[PDB]
Amino acid sequence: FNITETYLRFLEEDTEMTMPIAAIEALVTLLRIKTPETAAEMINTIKSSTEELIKSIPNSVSLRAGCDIFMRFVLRNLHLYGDWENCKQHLIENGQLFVSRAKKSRNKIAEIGVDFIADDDIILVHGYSRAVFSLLNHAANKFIRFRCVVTESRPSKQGNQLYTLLEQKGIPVTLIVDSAVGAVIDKVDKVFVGAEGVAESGGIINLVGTYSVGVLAHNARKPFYVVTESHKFVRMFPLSSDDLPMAGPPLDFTRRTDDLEDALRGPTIDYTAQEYITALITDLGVLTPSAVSEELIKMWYD
Amino acid sequence: PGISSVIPTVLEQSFDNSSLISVKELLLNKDLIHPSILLLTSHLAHYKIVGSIPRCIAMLEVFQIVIKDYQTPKGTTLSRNLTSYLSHQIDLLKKARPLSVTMGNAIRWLKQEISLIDPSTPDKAAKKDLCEKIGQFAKEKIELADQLIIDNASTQIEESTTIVTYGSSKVLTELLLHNAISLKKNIKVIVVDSRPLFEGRKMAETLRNAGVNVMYALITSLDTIFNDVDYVFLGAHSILSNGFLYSRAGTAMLAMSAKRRNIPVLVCCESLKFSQRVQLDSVTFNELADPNDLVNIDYENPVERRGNKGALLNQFIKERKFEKKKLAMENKPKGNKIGGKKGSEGESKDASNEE
Amino acid sequence: TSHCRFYENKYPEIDDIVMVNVQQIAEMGAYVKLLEYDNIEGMILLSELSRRSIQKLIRVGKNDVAVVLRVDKEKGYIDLSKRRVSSEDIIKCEEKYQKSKTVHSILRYCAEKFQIPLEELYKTIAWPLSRKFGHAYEAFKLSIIDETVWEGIEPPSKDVLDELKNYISVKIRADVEVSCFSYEGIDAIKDALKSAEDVKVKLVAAPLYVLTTQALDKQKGIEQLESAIEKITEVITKYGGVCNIT
Repeated sequence: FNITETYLRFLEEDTEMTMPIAAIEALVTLLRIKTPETAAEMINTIKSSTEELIKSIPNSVSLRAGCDIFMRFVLRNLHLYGDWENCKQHLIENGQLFVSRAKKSRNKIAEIGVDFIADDDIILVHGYSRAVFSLLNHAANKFIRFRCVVTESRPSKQGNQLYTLLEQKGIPVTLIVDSAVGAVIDKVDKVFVGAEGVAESGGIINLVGTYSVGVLAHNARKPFYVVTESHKFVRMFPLSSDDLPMAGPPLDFTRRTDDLEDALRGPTIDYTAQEYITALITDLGVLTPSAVSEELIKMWYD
Repeated sequence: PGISSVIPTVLEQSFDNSSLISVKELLLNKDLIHPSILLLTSHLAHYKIVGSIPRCIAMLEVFQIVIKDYQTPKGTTLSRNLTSYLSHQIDLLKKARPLSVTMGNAIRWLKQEISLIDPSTPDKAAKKDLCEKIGQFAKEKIELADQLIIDNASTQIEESTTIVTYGSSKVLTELLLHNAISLKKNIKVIVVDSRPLFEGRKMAETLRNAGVNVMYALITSLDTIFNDVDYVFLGAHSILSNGFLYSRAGTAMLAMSAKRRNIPVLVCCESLKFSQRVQLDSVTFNELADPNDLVNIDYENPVERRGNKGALLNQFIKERKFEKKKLAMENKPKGNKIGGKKGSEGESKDASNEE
Repeated sequence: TSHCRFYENKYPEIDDIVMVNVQQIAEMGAYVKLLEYDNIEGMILLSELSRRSIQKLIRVGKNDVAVVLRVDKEKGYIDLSKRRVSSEDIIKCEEKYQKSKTVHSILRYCAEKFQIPLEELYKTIAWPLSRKFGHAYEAFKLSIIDETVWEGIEPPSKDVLDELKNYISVKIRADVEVSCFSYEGIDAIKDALKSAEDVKVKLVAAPLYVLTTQALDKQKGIEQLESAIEKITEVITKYGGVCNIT
């Protein structure tokens, strides 16, 4: 039946339901065919499927997080010691239900956790997340004075795309190169960031350049913020400054070429330390300091 | 009754709160004490090998031995003077060398056990089950935990490593040994030594006994050793309710150095070492010893040279004091390897309420 | 070599009880080997394992009691549970495991001696012993007491059987300082010899008698030695002499 095929489903559309939610839905669909009553025939197979997915991954992180969350949920489910049928039914229900939940979570975020930008606070946004964009758009519906500063993102010209999405709402914007980012911290009030995943230590797994930005923020004492939908907690520990389980090469020194072929292999994923975060905006309450770790502990009971 | 007063050397002006004095050579004591405790105390007082991890285990073993040897009196019940005996033992231990957090925990556990079984059961049936239970506990919360930690470390280590290490922490020795033997990677071990206890030297010896490529350095020589070198590992004693690293001597400086030179530090700890006691400096409560440790002029421990110094009491206004336990900064260590695989040091008491 | 099922059927049923020896735990549950219904691994879940510290008790090697939930009698998928198991079943399953182990031990020496496959031996044994009698160990015991179970099917090997019998039939050192001052002594000694063996008796010196007591399971040797001592004491009291036991 395949999960990979399901994933390759949405591409040109999307821009609505969270990825980690689509994956979960796919998993649920995979499950509800081959009888979820037996645990021997099913859980192992699910694990195998997840492994296969991991193997097949081009450049994605949150899938693993989603799958482990799903597993945890499943584990939680069969603690009621009632009957196999009803529980199974409930589990089945909880896939589409989970998807439904995401929208509600988003709504909650966009109505409650938008109070940071109010008195014409100039925002420095980097790292594309849907939640942040929703917050921005929903903030323009309340007619509140605000201003936007865009740092140029270069994986495959995503910055341009970002600037194209802000033009639909009709809001003044300017482009800044991530080299002159050190020069401009004066008029810009606060730094906001969209993350790919949140680490076990507390730190942020992100894109082409974030650590430097964090450092700059620290230097300037202008606070650093991360806004994400609360399902990006992976069992991963970046122990050193330049280490992550990455699909791409971690700083590969290419041999002496002549025709200018091997050059664009720069770090497309960067990590920042736990101390840099001032506020983390999530749907499961306004929590930051060591909240992710606590959540993880609660999940693993260890 | 024991022994009181008479302390060698100057008392100094600063850092006066904890015991630093005492019996080194035994003279007149109570005629009821089991000698194994005394022997242990004698060992601990003049020990150069132990470091946080094995001490508690040793204590547990001693307790087990005592239990095995224990015989209930015909008149009084199993717990009547036993508590008094325990108290006396504790007092002796304190006199010799102050109690650790692990030791405190062990004591608490013992107390709990005592409360659990009320005086009604016969002798040979109760202690048979007690000793087994204690053994099981030991197997569970210590050795297995250590194994788990080791395995976690195994997956965490990448390819091509150059590591700087410190301490006589048994876990670290186990780790390094494991790396050397069963992993067969490109591991390089650099050792740092300290003046109060020759822990670094011991570590080096252990490495040699396995057959590892070893660089040997000190606290002073650090500016040239980096000039390729990445990982830094330390041995922790206990983590407090604040989250600060309450450990042995030369760690904090090393950590700071590591922080300065790009690459962060990783520290290992057990899931029982956590404390409810609140402190944020070394001044609060510190392991202070006699200035006899800082007498030998380099090279080796047993040399005895008549060089320049060899007086403390006769010297007018002279304070020769050294500290053993230190409080390292919170933000500097990033990695903590505990019972729950991986986590940050800012968690502090997440396992304390969990029990 | 350890393989093949202990009972008649390959796969278990519903409600029937089993024993698992856990190698590694904590991911989904434990996909570990069984020591009751074949050495092929079955799976327990982390849902019906906690009844009332959970990651410390089991871990590696320690015996854990299990009960079969769901069986897929087609390809090979076995579901197991720990929470459904009561305190009464604990000893029972352990006992069963022990029995299985004993059976395995019994069918290993044979394999070694005649240099023949173990599976074939198992096949030839487990039909009038595991189906009609009950368990195999008990059947063996019955045979040893009075031969009736082995007579059902013709044995291809007799030497192996003989060896097994011999095995069924640890040396502990015992020294008795015999220092008699009696009128008739030799006869008494002979009598003693005739009762103590029915084990290994060796003579080095005239007053010293060396004997090594055979033990079945280590602790059983204390009961026999004492009996022997008692017999010795009985021996010389009537005649008029003394025997000292260290």
